[PDB]
Amino acid sequence: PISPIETVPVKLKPGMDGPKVKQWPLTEEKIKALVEICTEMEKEGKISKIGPENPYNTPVFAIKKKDSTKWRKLVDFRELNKRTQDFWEVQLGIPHPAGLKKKKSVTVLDVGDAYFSVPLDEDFRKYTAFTIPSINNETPGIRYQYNVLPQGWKGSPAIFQSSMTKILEPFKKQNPDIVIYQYMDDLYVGSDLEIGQHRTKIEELRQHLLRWGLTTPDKKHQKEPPFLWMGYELHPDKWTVQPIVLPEKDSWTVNDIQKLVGKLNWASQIYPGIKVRQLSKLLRGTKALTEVIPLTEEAELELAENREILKEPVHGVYYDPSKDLIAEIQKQGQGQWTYQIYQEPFKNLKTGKYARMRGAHTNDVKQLTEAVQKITTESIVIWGKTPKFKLPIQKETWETWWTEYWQATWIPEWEFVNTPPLVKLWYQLEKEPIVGAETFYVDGAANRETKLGKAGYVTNKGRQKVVPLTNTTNQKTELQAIYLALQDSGLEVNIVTDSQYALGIIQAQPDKSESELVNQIIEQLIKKEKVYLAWVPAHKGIGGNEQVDKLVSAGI
Amino acid sequence: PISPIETVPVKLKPGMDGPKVKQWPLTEEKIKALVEICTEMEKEGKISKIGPENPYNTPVFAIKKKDSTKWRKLVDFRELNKRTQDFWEVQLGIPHPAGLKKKKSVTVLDVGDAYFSVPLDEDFRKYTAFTIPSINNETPGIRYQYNVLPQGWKGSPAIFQSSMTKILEPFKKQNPDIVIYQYMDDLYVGSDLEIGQHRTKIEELRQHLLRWGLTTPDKKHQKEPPFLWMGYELHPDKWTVQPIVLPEKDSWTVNDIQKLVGKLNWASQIYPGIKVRQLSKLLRGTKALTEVIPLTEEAELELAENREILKEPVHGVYYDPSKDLIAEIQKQGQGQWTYQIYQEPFKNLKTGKYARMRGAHTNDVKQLTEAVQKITTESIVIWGKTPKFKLPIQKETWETWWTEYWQATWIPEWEFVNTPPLVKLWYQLE
Ligand SMILES: COc1ccc2c(c1)N(C(=O)OC(C)C)[C@@H](CSC)C(=S)N2
Repeated sequence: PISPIETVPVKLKPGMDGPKVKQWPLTEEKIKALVEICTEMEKEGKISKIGPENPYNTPVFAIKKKDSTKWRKLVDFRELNKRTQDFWEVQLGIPHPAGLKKKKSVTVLDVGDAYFSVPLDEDFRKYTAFTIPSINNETPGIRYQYNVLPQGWKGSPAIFQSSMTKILEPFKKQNPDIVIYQYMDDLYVGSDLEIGQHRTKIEELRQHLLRWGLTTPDKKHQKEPPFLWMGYELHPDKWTVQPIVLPEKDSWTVNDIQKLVGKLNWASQIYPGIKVRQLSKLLRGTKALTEVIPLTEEAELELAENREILKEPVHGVYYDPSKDLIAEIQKQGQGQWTYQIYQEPFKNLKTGKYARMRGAHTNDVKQLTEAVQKITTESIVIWGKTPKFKLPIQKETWETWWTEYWQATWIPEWEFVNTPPLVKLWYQLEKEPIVGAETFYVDGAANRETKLGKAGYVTNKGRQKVVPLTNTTNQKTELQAIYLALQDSGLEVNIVTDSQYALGIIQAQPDKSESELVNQIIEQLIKKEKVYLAWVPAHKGIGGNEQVDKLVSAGI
Repeated sequence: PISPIETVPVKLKPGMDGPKVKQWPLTEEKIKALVEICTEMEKEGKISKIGPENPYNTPVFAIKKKDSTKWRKLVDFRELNKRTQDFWEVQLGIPHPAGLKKKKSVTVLDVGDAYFSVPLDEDFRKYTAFTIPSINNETPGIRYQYNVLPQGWKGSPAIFQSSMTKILEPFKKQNPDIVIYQYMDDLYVGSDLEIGQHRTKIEELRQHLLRWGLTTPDKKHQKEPPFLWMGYELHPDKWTVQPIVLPEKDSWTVNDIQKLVGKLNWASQIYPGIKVRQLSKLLRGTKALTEVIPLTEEAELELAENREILKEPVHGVYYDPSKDLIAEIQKQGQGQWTYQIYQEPFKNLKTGKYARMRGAHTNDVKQLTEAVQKITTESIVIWGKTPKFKLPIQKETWETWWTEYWQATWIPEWEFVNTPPLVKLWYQLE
C-alpha cells in the first residue's frame, strides 16, 4: 500500500555500481512459493516486473521461518549493502526509562510492515532488481524491481524513521501534549487523557496513518499497558526489568561467565546494591569460549550475595521535571562504589555502580570524585540536569584534595552525609624536613635476569641493614626498602628515596591495593606520627649512593 | 527575497570524506538556547534541514559571551578543518604578519558575522551539517546543514579573505603602521600607540567596518578586577620570560641542597651540558636532612655558572613551520598555573606563568579554560597556529565543564595527562 510521501534520494558510493548476480536455480515447489507472493505483491504495487534492459540482480531465500502457516520469502541484500551510500544513524541510542515522564495513559502501535509502504526514489529501484527462473527454463527473465523500501537494506530503517517523522508532523502540530515516540516497528503514544478520550486520539492517529499509506491493524489500540521495551519492563507508572533469571552450574566456561557478568550488570540500573567485581576479576584469560574456569570462592561469595537482593524484586520511579534531583553515593568496598538517585526521598529513580579497574594505587577521595563525574555525565545524558550531590566526605578533607592534587577536579552542588564508612584522608606527609628524627637513606636493587633482590637502608647514626629478597621486581624492591626503613623508626621519621616511581606512588597517598607490599607501607604511614619522604636521583651518586649501593651489590 | 552571488568551488583533501563526529549530549537550557538561535537563523536562510542522505556531522555548543543575557552558538569544526583546511592552508591560505608579535598593543574584534552573507557551494554544504540534541534521546535529531559560510570553519575567512582586503583598504593606508591579522572570525589589530590613542584608533576601524558593509564588531564590555573596559588589549611588549625562581636562601642545609641538585638535574637535557659536581659532593654523605651545612670552596663555580647560564639560552627558539606547537599546562597552586609551548620536546619556544587571585573563585576548571584561551590568543599573535594541548585534567570532567567558561570563538585540539609530573616543583619549563 504505497504512500504518497516525499521520497528520499539514495546513491551508491562514487566509483561503484549496483550488484549483479544470478541465483541458485530453484525447482517446482520453491518457485511456486515465490510466484504466489510476488505476483500479488506487484498488485499491491510493492514490486514491479521489469524484464529486459536491466543488467543487475539479487537472490531470493524462500524462508518459512519457524514453520509459518503462510509461505514467506526474504531477499538477501548483502552485496547492495556494501555498494550503497552511508545514511545518518537512527539508532542514536535508547531513551532510558529513568528519564521518562508519567504520561497517564499509553499505547503502542505496530508499524511492523510499514517499511514496504514508504516508497523508494524512482532512480534507485533498478539496483534492487531480483530474478527467479522456472524449472523448465521455458520463460526465463522473470524479474521484478522494488518500489518501496526492501527488508534489511541499509537505508530502509533510515528513510523510514525519517519519512514517518514527517508523517506524524501535522498531527503532532495540530494536537500537542499527546506525545509520540518511535522505534523500528513500534509507536509508543501516550498522554494525560482519560482512556476513552485517549482511545480517540489513537484512532485519529490510526486513520491519519491509514490516509498516509501505512496500514496499522492494532485493532483499537490493541496493545496492553505492561511493556517489554528492549529488555525493560514498563508499567504506566513505574519501571524495572522483568525476566532476569541467572542460573548456576558446577563447571562453566568463559562463554557463560560473560553472560553472567552481563545480567548482574544490567540489573544494576534498579536493584539497590550490586557488585560484579570478583565475577569478572578472573576473566583475565581472554581465551576461547570453551575453556572452563573453576570460579573462585570469593566469586560465589558475591554471586550469592547478589542473588538475595536480586531475588526479591525492586520497583522504579519516573521523572518529574519540577521535583529536585539529588543523588548519593555509598562506599561498597574493594574500590567499588554505588549510587542511588532521588527526587521524593527513598523511592528510587535510578541506581548504578562505579568501580575503578586496570590501573591501581588510586585514592579513595579520588575514586569518589571519579564516580561523581560518571553520574554528572549520566544525568545530563538523561534528565538534562545535574543531581544535587549527597556525599559521604568531609569538606576539610576534600578541599585538601583539590588544593593538593596535581590534576584539576570539579564537583558541583554537594552536601555532607553521615554513614559509618566515612571517606577521608587516613594520613599525610610532611613538607619541611623533620628535626632530630633519624634520617634513613634507602636503597634497593635487583636482577634484570637473575631475579633476586636485596632491600635495606642506612641511617644518619651508623645504623645499617639489608633484607635479601627473591622473586621480587626492582620496582617492588625499591618499595620494600622503604617499608623496611619504615619499620625501624620511632614515631617521626625522614626517608630519602632512590626511586622516583616509589616516591610518586607514596606521594598521592593511596590506601587500597591487592599488593600486601604497598598495603603494608600504608599501614605504617597510618600509625606513624610525622613522615617525610625525600628523593635523590639514582645513577648519579646523589645522597650517599657511593657506600649505599656498594653494600646492596649483587653478583652480576 | 534574496540576492544570489558567486561561489568558490570547495573540494576535499587527498581522497577523503566528510567528518562524521558525534554530538556530545547537551544540557537542557542549552538545547533550548540552540533552537532559539537556529530557528531565527533558519528563517534567515543561513542554515537548513537535511534528510538521511547526508550522514555527516559536527558538534554544536552554547556559550554566554562576555556577560549573561544571550547565548552564542559554537561549532567544533575541528575535524572539517583537519579535513578540508590543510589543503586550504595552501590553496587559499592567510599569511601571518610576523611583526604582530612586536606591536605594543594588540586588540581583537569579533568580525565573524561578516561571513553569513557569502553563499556556500551547492556540492559541499553537506559536510557542514550539524545536529541539535534532545534530552534523554527521546526524539530524533534536529538536523541542519549550512547554506552560507560557517562562522566556525577555518575555510571561511579564507574565502572572505578576498572581500576582507578590499573592505579594510581605506583604513590600512589612512593608518599605515597598523598591523592587521585575520585569523578565523577574529581581526587582530596592533600598533605602537599608547592606550588612549590606540583605543580610539580601534573605534575608528569599528566605524569604518560598520559603514563599509554589515561587517560588525560586537560590542565590548565587562568589569573584572583586571581592567576589561575597552577592548581585549594584548601587550606583546611584555613578552619576557623567567619562571625559574631558584631559591636564593636555599643552599643553607642538606635538604635545601638535595632540592637544588634536583631542579638542576633537569636543566641538563634542557640546557645541554651543566656542571653540578662540586656541589653534589658536598652532600655525598648520608647526613641528617636539617643539617645547616655551609657550601664548599669550588661549589660556587657550579651554582653561579648555571646561575648565569640561567640568564641566556641558545638554539631552542627555532620555529619549524612544517611541524606544530604543543602546549602543556601544569597546576602550581591557588591561582597560578604554568605553561610550555614547545614543538619538539625539551626545546622551549615560549614559557609563562598564568595566574589569578587566591581570594577569587579559586576554581580549577575555570582557570584551566581561561588559561587555555590565553595560551592560545598568544600563539595566534606569535605563530598563527593553535597549539595541541597536554591538559592536566580528567578527560570526562573537561568534556562536561569546558563549554561553560569558554568565552571564545575557536577550539584547539586537546589531550589529557595520565601521569603526575615533577615539573610543578616551583615552576618548570619542560
Ligand atoms: C509502559 O510504557 C511507558 C511508561 C512511561 C513512559 C514511556 C513508556 N515512554 C516511552 O518512550 O516508551 C519506551 C519505548 C521508552 C515515554 C513516552 S511513551 C508515549 C514517557 S514520557 N514515559
